[PDB]
Amino acid sequence: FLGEEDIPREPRRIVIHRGSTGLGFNIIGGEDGEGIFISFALAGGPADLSGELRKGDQILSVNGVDLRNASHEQAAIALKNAGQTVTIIAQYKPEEYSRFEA
Repeated sequence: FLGEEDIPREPRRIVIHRGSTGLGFNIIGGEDGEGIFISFALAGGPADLSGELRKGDQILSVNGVDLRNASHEQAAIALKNAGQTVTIIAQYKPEEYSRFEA
């Protein structure tokens, strides 16, 4: 899509239960959707058990709509109206999320 570089872990859509009950997981971002990524997983949640998503992973798109430039709250809007299932793309990005945790 762009070129050849580090980070072999390619993006993949993870299956999650009805977003309505997707509270187990959290979302963190900045302004003007500078970069929204997964915050942390809560054990017992639907996305935690059904999905293998964890802290550090980056979100590219949800249920279709891309959240690459979606604000912090803007992302929640997509998850809220997720429905029965929301396809979220995950990709190894410890440095990207590391920006938040300092």
